[PDB]
Amino acid sequence: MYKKALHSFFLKVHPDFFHHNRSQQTVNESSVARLNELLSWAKAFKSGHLQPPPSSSFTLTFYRKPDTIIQSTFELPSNFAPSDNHRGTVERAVNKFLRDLLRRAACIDSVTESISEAEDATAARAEAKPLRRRGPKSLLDEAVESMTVQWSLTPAPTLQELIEADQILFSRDLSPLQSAAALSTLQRHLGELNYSAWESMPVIVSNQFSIGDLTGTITIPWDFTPEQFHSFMAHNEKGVARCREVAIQYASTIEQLIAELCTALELDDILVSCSHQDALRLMELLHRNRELLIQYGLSKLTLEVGNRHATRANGVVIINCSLTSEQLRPWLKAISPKLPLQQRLYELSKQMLESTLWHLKEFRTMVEPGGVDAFSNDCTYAERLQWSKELFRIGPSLAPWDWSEMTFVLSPDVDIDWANGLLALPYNFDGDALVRYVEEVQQEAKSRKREELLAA
Amino acid sequence: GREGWLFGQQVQLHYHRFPDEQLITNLSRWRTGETPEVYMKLNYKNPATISRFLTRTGHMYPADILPLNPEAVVKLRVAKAQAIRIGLYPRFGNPFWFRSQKFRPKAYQENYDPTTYYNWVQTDRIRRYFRELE
Amino acid sequence: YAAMELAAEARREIHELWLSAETALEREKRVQQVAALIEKYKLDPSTPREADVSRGLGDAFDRLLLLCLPLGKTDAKGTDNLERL
Amino acid sequence: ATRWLPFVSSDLKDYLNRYWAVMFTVGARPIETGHIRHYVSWYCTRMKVVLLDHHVYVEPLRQQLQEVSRTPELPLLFVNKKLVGTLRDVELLEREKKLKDVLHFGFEWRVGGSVAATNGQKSLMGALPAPYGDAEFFRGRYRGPPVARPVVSLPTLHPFA
Amino acid sequence: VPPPRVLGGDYFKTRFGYSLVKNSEMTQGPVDYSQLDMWGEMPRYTSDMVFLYLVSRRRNTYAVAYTYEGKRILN
Amino acid sequence: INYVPHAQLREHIDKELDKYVAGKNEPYPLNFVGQMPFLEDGDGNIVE
Amino acid sequence: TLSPERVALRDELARKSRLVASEGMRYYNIFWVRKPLDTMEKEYYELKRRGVDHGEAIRKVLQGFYSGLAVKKRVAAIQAEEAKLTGRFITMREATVVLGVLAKLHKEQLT
Amino acid sequence: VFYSFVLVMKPRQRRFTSQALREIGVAVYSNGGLIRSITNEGIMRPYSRFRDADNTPLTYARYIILQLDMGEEEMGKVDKIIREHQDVLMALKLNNLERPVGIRSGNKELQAAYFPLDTFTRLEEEINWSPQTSADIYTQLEMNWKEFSRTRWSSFLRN
Amino acid sequence: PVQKKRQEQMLYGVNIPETRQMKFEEQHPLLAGALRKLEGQPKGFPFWYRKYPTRRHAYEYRFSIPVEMLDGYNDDVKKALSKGMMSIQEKQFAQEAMYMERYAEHD
Amino acid sequence: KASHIRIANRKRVEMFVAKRFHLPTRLATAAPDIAAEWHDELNPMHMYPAIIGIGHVQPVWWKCAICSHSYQMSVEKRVVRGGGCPQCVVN
Ligand SMILES: [Zn+2]
Repeated sequence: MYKKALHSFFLKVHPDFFHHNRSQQTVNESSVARLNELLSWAKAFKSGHLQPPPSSSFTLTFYRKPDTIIQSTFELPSNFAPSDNHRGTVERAVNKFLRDLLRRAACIDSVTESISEAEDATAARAEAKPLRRRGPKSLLDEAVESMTVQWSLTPAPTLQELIEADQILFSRDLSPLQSAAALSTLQRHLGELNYSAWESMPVIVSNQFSIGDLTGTITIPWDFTPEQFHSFMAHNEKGVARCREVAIQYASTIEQLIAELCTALELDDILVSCSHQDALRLMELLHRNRELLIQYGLSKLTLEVGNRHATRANGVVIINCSLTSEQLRPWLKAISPKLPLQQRLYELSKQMLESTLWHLKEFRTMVEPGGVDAFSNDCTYAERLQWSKELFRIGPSLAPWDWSEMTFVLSPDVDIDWANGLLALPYNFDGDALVRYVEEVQQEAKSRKREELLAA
Repeated sequence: GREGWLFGQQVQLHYHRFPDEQLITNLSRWRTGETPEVYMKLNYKNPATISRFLTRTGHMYPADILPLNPEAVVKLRVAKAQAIRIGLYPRFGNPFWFRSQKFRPKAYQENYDPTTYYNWVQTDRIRRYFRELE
Repeated sequence: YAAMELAAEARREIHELWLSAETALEREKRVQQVAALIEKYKLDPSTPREADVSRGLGDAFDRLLLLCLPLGKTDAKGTDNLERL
Repeated sequence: ATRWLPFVSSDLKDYLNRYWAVMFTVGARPIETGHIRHYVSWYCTRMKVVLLDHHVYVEPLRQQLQEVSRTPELPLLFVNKKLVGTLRDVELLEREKKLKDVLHFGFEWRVGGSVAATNGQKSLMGALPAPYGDAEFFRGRYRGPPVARPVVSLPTLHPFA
Repeated sequence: VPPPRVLGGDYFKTRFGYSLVKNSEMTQGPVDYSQLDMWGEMPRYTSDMVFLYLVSRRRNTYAVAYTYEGKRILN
Repeated sequence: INYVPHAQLREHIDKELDKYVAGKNEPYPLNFVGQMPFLEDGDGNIVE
Repeated sequence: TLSPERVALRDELARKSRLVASEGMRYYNIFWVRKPLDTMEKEYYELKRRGVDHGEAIRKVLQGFYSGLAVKKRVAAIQAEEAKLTGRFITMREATVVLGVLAKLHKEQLT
Repeated sequence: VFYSFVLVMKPRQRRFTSQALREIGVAVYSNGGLIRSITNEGIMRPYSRFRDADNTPLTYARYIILQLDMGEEEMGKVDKIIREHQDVLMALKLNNLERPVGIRSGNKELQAAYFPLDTFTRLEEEINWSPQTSADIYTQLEMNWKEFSRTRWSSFLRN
Repeated sequence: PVQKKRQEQMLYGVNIPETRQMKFEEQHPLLAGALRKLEGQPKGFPFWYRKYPTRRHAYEYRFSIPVEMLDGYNDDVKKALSKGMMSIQEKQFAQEAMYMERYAEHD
Repeated sequence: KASHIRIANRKRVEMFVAKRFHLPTRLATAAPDIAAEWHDELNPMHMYPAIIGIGHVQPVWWKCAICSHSYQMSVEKRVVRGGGCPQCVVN
């Protein structure tokens, strides 16, 4: 019935569709949440569970995309009180508010509007003189169901996943104990206050408290009070939105430049280690000097940016952040002759990386160990590939035993820690010898059980 | 020293079963919304897949012990016959057997126990990482 | 990036054109007015890439197809208009 | 009327709905399965044993069994879609003579009091409520026959029995 | 009970009689994909293993010994 | 479906026989059984 | 539960998102994964209300998903890079690992 | 009719192998048929050693997979050619291509509920999957994947 | 089953239900459904369908494929679909179709 | 239920008719001297003296041992009727 109208209304005024205008979005999510709890406790009140109405009267405003504000007011009757006598009029009030929203959004037909108005008028007339009767969804049920199932705001992320996502930072000047307490007492017990606009940037905790900090970040004072934080955000909400914005354009500006650069030089990636501010200067320099790079033959090579002019044996060229326009021409003429060598090494490195990952994956699938760590130790790619090949060779001979507890790792020396579930081997290790040792262990366990049973 | 390495490497607390398991779990959780392609591989080209349903000897298990979809059984049998014909599967024997089993003991046990259902290397990695950090 | 907004603008222009040609008495004005859009938005099949607004014309495509129909007389090679769409 | 097909299902509930008494086991616990088979066959009740080692849907069925039984214990018995438990619970029911009924009719007597501990025929001597209590403050109360106890362990006949 | 802990390569060699580290010629830079053995899961019979077969019967018993290559050593 | 015309048959046969020979830059493919086969220097002689 | 058409496109989207993720992107450490997927399916719903050739519609939403993931990756890179450059604060995870590893080293040196 | 063959050929010189395959293809073409594809499958070691026509066991054999379209009579002609060939130690013929295995025997209701054209149109690699092939590869092919795979080797690349 | 087989031989889409997935798709999607979703030349409505009410009105090609459906494909594909590649079962059906054409009083 | 045997490991035939006719009448068996001349260069690979057998009416290539001439003749003419090399009979 009203499924189409609610679908259109949400498709129009959902916050997810307004990412260009963060102000419109930051009004929309709030209005949507308000409507959500309003309809939720309206349904609860109808089913029973009489409760006082949060914000018994209020106006909600939504923004639209003509590719346009709609404000509607809920004005619960003056004589409202939680009881059966009032149990009927609140439904008609919420239906009036919903019809006003729908009509103003222009996503409901006039005939359906009249249908709902006649429904409410009939209910009001029935209230006086009782009747008897011995189902299709109404506006309230349709709205709550559509909001819940498909048009629902994404739930706020949790603290356990946030700490792992590295969204939270802290100044080391705070002691470990004088840092853990604020998290413990302000996130486990104080996660409810969090506002939707706040989960979009990293949060650092330090002694001070401001918005002047790393790109797209906010700061938090030690043992901050929640209402003090609310006052801060109400005081300079412009600052946090602006910092998020400037951060996202700072990132996206790097992105396009990287993209058309990689396409123009038929290379894959631009990696950065030095400041991205200087990375942008180098990006602009190569932006205006593209064709010169093709002339020199720089192509089909992922480019790495560091602090010292150099080139890694993996084929990446590590470039300095501090460069000028005239001094690069000597640099290009200097590194021109070895460019083909770097390119061939790059291709060989990709081939060996693919082979190593394939072998590690095969060993994981057939000898599932619960963990393999080949890329932690700084060895040569040839050594890592050789170690992966040896593990893959062992493979089935090692299969008959469960290694869900042990973790295979690459080491400069062998260690076999059965208690802590570690198994570290050098790239030069005999798979035959390792199978020998595990078979020795199995034989010892078997003989031990036989001897114990015979003694018993 | 090297400076790209510090910005490349990231510190991990605990190892993963495989590095993308958390992403896969979250993707599956969203796909289910909460808050078999083996008939394609059961053929003469997949010795491991056909061996996944055979005994230690290369023959058939009892129907009660290893019951199957009848189409799966037919495909298994024809694939085994064709592979043995070509010589891609031993005419007697069953490699991939241990590889296919699932209730495997531990290296220091003799039977599978239903109840089962900071390493120095990474410490040194962290030490060298921080040493380069300054 | 501009192709998306251009498809939206073409859709809106077809919306307003459907109203403009709601009392299209003279056949000539309608046929040439609809023909103009073909070249202005380069709807010819020679533009298979994203530049084509046809793939983005989800529903206004049918209205544009229907708009150029009445070709009773004085075709001036009118049928090619229908044939391109 | 139709060809014979071995039954398989990824849902523990399908097994419960289909088979009266169903036991899930593994090949690594032969003795426990043998004991439960001994008890069930002694009470002459049709029972289906399913080995999970080669069963497809092994992980689904295993997690479902673990969540329904609140323990990883592969040898598990089910009657009337309920859990009787592992060999220890089966032995307990055999001890207090409730296993006959849990198998045949599918319910455990909740009467209270043990029937195994008996000197002769089963009667109610010592069941009536005691006025004022104080069953302990009659120091000269009847204490029963002189139960004897072993001095040493008398080594077990077999490591299994 | 998990078995004991072993940490040194030289200690492993001295304790077990066979070095774990290959410690051989470096054949590095090989092909990027390797072929498996026909019987991967089977035990690794090295060159110097004498395979003796003991066949029993009701009245008799035979014993022969073969080289790793299938050559009979003794009648 | 990329059929092999009779004219292109010998060329395709030779180019396909040259698939696992030896001394090659791009990686060798896995055969239909997913097992890398032996390489042959040329004329079908196994070396490695 | 879910409605069958919704679960169908959600399944195809989940597979495609997995492929753009830990596959070629190699972005195992993604954060707040729910928002991108939901905004993409909502955008698909808009494109289907309009009528956008489901194949083309899914291509478009997937490309938008890729762009969002890339910008997220690089903003995370910005914060990590500048936080490491400034030695005053680093992050929480390394604090946990250091405060654990120092205790483990203390125990070892005690042994 | 869509037919497929797996040939196990003794690893002779390249010229001899090419001569054998050329003769087979010439038989196919002179018998009014088409070869959908030919694929050298490398030289492998079968678990059971086939004896040459000289009754010598051969440890190594080259594998060739042929996919072709031929009528039944001339398919039989070329089939006998292949079987009686000198080099072919074995020739496995796939009859299961137009109709998937198991429905002729599986279930009566489903015997006439399949579309032969679905399997006829696609190649043998798409009916019988290798261990390496999985629907992820088909999803990757359906994706453009050019701007998706470009960032794959960065984390390992820098370290 | 006999009647199902011969009904399938006679009629074209008798297998396909209104849901557009015959029984084999439901259990084996990876075989029946097309693996590659190709954007090539999606053909339009067949305006020539009046000519072939049943499979026996087109028996000179494999799978009773009318020639109007083969307009754009390659000569190798047409040869693969020619009579010479026809199977024995479909050849027998073509023999039946000749006499149906000769002696049938209505479609 | 009929039992077959593969002649020269290539041609599967019924065991009865094989033991009675095929085996004793193979070209490399009945007339090895004639099998010697078999032209292994100009003569298709799927035909060789271990299979074709005497009585083959189709002509095949023969390499002469005396004048090293390659001539085309039928196996039945060569073995049964006593065929010979045209150049040799000319000489
Ligand atoms: Zn002569």
